[PDB]
Amino acid sequence: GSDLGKKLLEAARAGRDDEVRILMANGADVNAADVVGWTPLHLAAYWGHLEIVEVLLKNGADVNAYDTLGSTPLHLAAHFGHLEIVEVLLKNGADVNAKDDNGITPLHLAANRGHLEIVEVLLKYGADVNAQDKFGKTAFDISINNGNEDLAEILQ
Amino acid sequence: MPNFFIDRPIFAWVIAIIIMLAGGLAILKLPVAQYPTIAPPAVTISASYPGADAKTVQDTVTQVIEQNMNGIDNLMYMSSNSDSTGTVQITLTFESGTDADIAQVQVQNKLQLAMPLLPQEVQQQGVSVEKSSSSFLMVVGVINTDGTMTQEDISDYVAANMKDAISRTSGVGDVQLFGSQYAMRIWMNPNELNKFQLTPVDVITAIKAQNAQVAAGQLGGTPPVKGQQLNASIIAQTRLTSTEEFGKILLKVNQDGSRVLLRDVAKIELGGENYDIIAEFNGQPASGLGIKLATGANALDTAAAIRAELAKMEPFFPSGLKIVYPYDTTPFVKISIHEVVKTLVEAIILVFLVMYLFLQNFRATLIPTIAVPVVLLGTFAVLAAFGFSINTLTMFGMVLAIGLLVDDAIVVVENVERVMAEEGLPPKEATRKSMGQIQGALVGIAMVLSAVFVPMAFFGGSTGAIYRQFSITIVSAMALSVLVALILTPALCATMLKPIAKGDHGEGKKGFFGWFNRMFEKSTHHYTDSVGGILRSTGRYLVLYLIIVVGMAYLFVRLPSSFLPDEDQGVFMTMVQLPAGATQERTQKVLNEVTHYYLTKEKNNVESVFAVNGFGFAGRGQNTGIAFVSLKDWADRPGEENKVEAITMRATRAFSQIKDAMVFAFNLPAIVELGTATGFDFELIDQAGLGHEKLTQARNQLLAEAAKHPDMLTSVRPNGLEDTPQFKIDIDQEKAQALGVSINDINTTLGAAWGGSYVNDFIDRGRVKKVYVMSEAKYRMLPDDIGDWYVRAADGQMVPFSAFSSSRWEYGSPRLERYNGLPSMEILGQAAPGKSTGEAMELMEQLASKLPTGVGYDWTGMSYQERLSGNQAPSLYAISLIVVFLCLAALYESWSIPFSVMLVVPLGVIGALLAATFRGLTNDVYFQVGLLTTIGLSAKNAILIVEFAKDLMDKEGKGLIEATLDAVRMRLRPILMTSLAFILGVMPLVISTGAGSGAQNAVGTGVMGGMVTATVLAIFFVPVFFVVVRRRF
Amino acid sequence: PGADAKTVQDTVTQVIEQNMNGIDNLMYMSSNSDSTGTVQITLTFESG
Ligand SMILES: CCCCCCCCCCCCO[C@@H]1O[C@H](CO)[C@@H](O[C@H]2O[C@H](CO)[C@@H](O)[C@H](O)[C@H]2O)[C@H](O)[C@H]1O
Ligand SMILES: CCCCCCCCCCCCO[C@@H]1O[C@H](CO)[C@@H](O[C@H]2O[C@H](CO)[C@@H](O)[C@H](O)[C@H]2O)[C@H](O)[C@H]1O
Ligand SMILES: CCCCCCCCCCCCO[C@@H]1O[C@H](CO)[C@@H](O[C@H]2O[C@H](CO)[C@@H](O)[C@H](O)[C@H]2O)[C@H](O)[C@H]1O
Ligand SMILES: CCCCCCCCCCCCO[C@H]1O[C@H](CO)[C@@H](O[C@H]2O[C@H](CO)[C@@H](O)[C@H](O)[C@H]2O)[C@H](O)[C@H]1O
Ligand SMILES: CN(C)c1ccc(O)c2c1C[C@H]1C[C@H]3[C@H](N(C)C)C(O)=C(C(N)=O)C(=O)[C@@]3(O)C(O)=C1C2=O
Ligand SMILES: CCCCCCCCCCCCCC
Ligand SMILES: CCCCCCCCCCCC
Ligand SMILES: CCCCCCCCCCCC
Ligand SMILES: CCCCCCCCCC
Ligand SMILES: CCCCCCCCCC
Ligand SMILES: CCCCCCCCCC
Ligand SMILES: CCCCCC
Ligand SMILES: CCCCCC
Repeated sequence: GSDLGKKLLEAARAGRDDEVRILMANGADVNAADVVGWTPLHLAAYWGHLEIVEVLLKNGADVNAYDTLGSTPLHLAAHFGHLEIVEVLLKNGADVNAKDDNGITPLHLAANRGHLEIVEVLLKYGADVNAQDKFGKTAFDISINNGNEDLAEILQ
Repeated sequence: MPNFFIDRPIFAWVIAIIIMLAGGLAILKLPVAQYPTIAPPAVTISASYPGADAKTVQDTVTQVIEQNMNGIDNLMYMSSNSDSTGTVQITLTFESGTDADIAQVQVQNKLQLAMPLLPQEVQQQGVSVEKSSSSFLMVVGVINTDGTMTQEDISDYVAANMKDAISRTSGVGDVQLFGSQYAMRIWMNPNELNKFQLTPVDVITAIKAQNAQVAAGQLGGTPPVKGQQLNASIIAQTRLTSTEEFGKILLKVNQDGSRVLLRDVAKIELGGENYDIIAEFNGQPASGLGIKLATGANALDTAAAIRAELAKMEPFFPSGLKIVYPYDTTPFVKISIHEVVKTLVEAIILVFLVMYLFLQNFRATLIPTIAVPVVLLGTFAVLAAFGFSINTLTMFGMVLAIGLLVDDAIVVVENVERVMAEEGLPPKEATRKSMGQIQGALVGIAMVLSAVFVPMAFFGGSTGAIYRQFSITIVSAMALSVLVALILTPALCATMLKPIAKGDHGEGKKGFFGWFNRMFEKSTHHYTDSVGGILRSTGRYLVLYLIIVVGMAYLFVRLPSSFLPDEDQGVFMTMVQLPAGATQERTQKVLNEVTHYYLTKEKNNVESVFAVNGFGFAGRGQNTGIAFVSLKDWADRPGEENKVEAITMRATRAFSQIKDAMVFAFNLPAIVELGTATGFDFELIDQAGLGHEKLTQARNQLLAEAAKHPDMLTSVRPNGLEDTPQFKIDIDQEKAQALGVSINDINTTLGAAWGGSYVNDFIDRGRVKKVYVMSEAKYRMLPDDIGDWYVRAADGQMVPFSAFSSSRWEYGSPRLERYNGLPSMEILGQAAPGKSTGEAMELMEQLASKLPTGVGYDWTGMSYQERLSGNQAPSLYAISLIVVFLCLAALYESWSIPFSVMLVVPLGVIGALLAATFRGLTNDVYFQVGLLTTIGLSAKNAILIVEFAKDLMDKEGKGLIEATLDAVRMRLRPILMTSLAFILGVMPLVISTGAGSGAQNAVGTGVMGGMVTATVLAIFFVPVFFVVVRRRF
Repeated sequence: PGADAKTVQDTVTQVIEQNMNGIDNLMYMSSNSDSTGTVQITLTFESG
């Protein structure tokens, strides 16, 4: 690991746009990762820092980086309702059908939290509506179990 | 009264003897401690929930307890931390003056009624309610130097063989073990468990059945069959007592008839209850006892009694076991006492030298030598009656009073001598005439000084409790001093002084004294000539006086304030903070490097490093630690460079280089509770169920804005911990139900294995101890280990954890805080240089007003009092000023004359500020109390000048200038005598280095500076004050 | 209930007594643990 890498992981998480800016100019490792395998892009996607997500991607971040449990930044963005980040990630080649170690996809996570607009975006980019997690569940199964009728309609 | 006792010297001696016996008795029985109680009473509720994360603790323990803290009297505020070590502490702080025992019992009683609402495992651990205190009398470390004992072994030895006898030792009020007694540790192995289709649930069940106390009854119990010959108790199953017995616990009998024992699925050993702290002393495994002084105990006797108890345990120590004393306040306190006693004695010898120098006969010299000790002794008696202790504060109160006591003795004796020489009157009649000149003034002075000192006893909170120590000590001494001046010294002058022929001023003596006398009479004429010229030209002196007043205000406003000076207490701390998520092993490597630095680079100064891995002040965990450094005795650390501040500075500089860690050293505060005079303690509060993340965002928003005002705010920072990655595991209920696996087996398998579980108690050599089950370390380290744990389904199949669970990383808080029952985040900071804390606080409030909807704030600790009892001073000195004026008006029977005395105030204050400013000191409590004593003494000088002049005008029809010149002529000698003796006597304090020199310098410098200017200026200015005031009115 | 004197003493009496330290004005403490499982600890304080 590198010192600039650590500083970038922290700045990305905290949403310090300007520090990120400077770190990018100085070549701070965009592919740095902490112990759980989170990159600056994972952090930015989780905490919802849109501008940093965009800067990171412009500076060669791996859009499809996965943590030690197989989760990608798209998983995080989708799960926590960050719509515009979701759209940017997808625009930049994020795998819409990425499965983590549990067979869980970004669609499962968005459905689980009832993020309707994010669900629609994912379907628009080719998300597999019939993907099953390790328990054989689909997004539709989640919607009915949660009793989310609007979401259930969409996934029909 | 003086006349009364002039004719009754024996009655005066009897009063003196009674005072001395009372004082002697008081000195024998007075408690002794470094500091009296000062912080408001606080009660802490502590609970543990093995394996619980911060949110689990908060939401099943902390909130429930907080919700029940009602109907308790005199609560100021309540605060809590719930943390991922599975620990909660709730602290309730009460109004000053609250009975701490009643506060604690009310708290404990509300808790008792909340216990049934807490989780079973928390009820099983127990919830402690204790009086909160931060001061230790001492810390006894116990180490093993031959490598035969772990810290767990040591802690158990200490608990079983040392702690109780220390607890029973005279004077000790409380003892904390740095570790635990042994627990029986069952370390489970998932592979063996699965091999035999068993789970931690089965282990727990077998232990509860096979390690238990079972009630039976009696043979021949009542009511019996008549004719019964025997009655005896039946003893059935009793608790296990050994690792061997635990290993033999039967878990299962196989079909082939072979047996599965606990030792076949687990390693069994005596071990610690907890493994969060690793303690080392110079690199060796360590335990220890933290000892507190009992209420009203004598610190010096208690320390000696502890050492005596330790000495007789020594013969029974296992090999390699050794006692060390990394912290003991007692040697320091001993030095303070010797230093104060030494100061008082030298002061008395100085008075003797000055009295003889000016008066040149041993009889006059005898009088203060008797009077002063009588006053000091009597003061102890009064302190005793007030329930005070001999402590740092009360002892320095006595030396700050020295000038006042010495002055009373000198004033009374010197005036009799003057009268005899000037009139030829015999000692008795001279003493009568003399006392007639000063007795009224002496009483007026007593009232004036009471008006100056008593108000300081009325400040609130912690600072008030400090001022109060000085105020009551000085007022008591001052009151006894005037009593003695009116009762004893006049008796002594009348009976011990010899006659002086009228006109004899010793000018015709030989050698040194004739010369001194002729010289001093000449100087007195120079002085009066000079005052005469001054009084022909008062205008320019009014201008000079204003210059002084302005310079005072200027100096005063630029002098930074503090509370109490740091000391080289022979120990200091170094903090070790690694990044969040760092492991115990990483922290240990940094501590080892820290310890290695001190024993190597500070080899000549450092006796020991006590390294505590896993302990922090504002949060615990594997990524935090402290290295407590003990130095060699001051005597072997000659030089400013081998004292704490210097070592500290060098240490922090050397560590500025440590890679991924924040490491630094610092001195201890004199009294921890006062924080910084300059610092503030702010609480951000979730007022609307916003939740942790939004509170965090608002906190960050606040911190960013603070950082844009470096001109007002510095080091504005959170006191707590940042969120960290945590491993979220979801149990799939449907799959569990489909497989026939109960949630209860799932959850105890997980918690018992990965978090540990307190099962029940056993008896280890006659002492009851805990039994814990938990996975062996290597099967609970990583996510992949989860799937190695199996649960048994209803149908007998073993199902891996991975079959019914899923997991993901997320962030969460390792430490959740609450304030008055609501989620909160504490923020510390200080006023920027040259800025008041009030100003800094006002800005923080301004910034706080712009935060998101639903976010509030409050002030706590030192700031709570500020927002309160910091609104009192100028109200108290306004009262003081008014009472002083009124007393003076009564003394002089004039509404105007009192001004001529009050004008004296700045004269001493300017010199104190100059000296403090020049030595780079601060405006602290010692400086402040000294200002009062300096002002007190200059006021007294002026009161007597003015009294004499006025009397000359009233009684002998003398002109204004004539009377003023004669009065100032008469007061010159006694004023000089007192100033000389006091200035010399306080000089050692000024240049003092070494132990306690911080406090000594603080009281000495201000006093010496103030006395210089008060003396030099007053003898020229008070005649000006008197003349201009009289002319004006 | 049901415990012998020594069991009661080891599990109850000593546990309580080892916490009866640093109480104000305590003159002496006495206790007994008996075969009925009963414990009584009496603390006697300075007059006044
Ligand atoms: C030889 C005798 C010596 C004389 C000794 C006498 C000292 C007595 C001490 C008086 C008590 C001081 O503390 C007490 O504090 C409060 C405020 O906090 C004061 O109250 C004052 O402060 C507040 C705030 O500025 C004002 O709103 C209020 O109108 C004002 O009167 C009390 O008037 C005062 O009495
Ligand atoms: C231990 C304590 C003291 C140690 C030593 C102290 C010495 C310090 C010197 C300060 C004394 C003041 O000095 C005094 O000033 C006045 C003027 O204001 C002089 O008086 C003379 O000058 C003024 C004006 O120029 C005239 O109005 C006046 O009529 C004249 O006689 C005095 O002759 C002088 O003695
Ligand atoms: C004949 C009457 C004579 C009256 C003379 C009185 C003045 C001498 C007393 C010494 C104190 C000097 O300074 C005064 O005291 C306080 C002590 O808390 C100092 O220190 C502090 O005071 C208050 C009290 O908590 C704080 O809120 C404040 O932040 C701080 O400055 C202040 O700087 C000043 O208010
Ligand atoms: C074993 C003996 C008991 C030990 C008592 C424990 C005291 C508790 C202090 C915990 C404080 C946490 O860390 C903190 O240490 C200090 C408070 O003392 C501060 O240190 C402050 O106090 C000092 C001692 O008078 C100074 O010389 C520093 O200039 C001042 O900054 C540090 O800026 C801060 O980082
Ligand atoms: C805090 N302190 C001065 C020390 C110093 C050296 C030590 O060796 C230790 C401590 C704290 C004590 C607290 C005790 C406490 N109890 C008194 C047993 C306690 O509640 C815990 C705990 N984690 O719950 C310990 O870590 C603890 O068992 C422990 O292992 C300690 C310990 O090992
Ligand atoms: C132990 C206290 C000392 C007692 C002092 C006794 C001295 C008494 C002398 C009294 C004679 C006074 C002149 C008549
Ligand atoms: C005859 C003159 C009497 C002088 C009395 C002095 C004491 C008065 C002090 C009053 C303080 C209230
Ligand atoms: C606070 C007191 C100020 C009062 C001063 C008035 C003096 C009046 C004296 C009149 C002299 C005859
Ligand atoms: C008149 C002064 C008498 C002092 C009384 C001392 C009481 C001490 C109680 C042990
Ligand atoms: C100020 C006088 C206090 C002296 C008492 C010291 C007690 C010594 C016992 C160790
Ligand atoms: C607070 C008391 C003030 C009294 C002043 C009286 C002045 C009298 C002037 C004639
Ligand atoms: C004249 C009063 C005598 C003093 C008694 C203490
Ligand atoms: C004669 C009055 C005595 C007052 C003592 C302070």
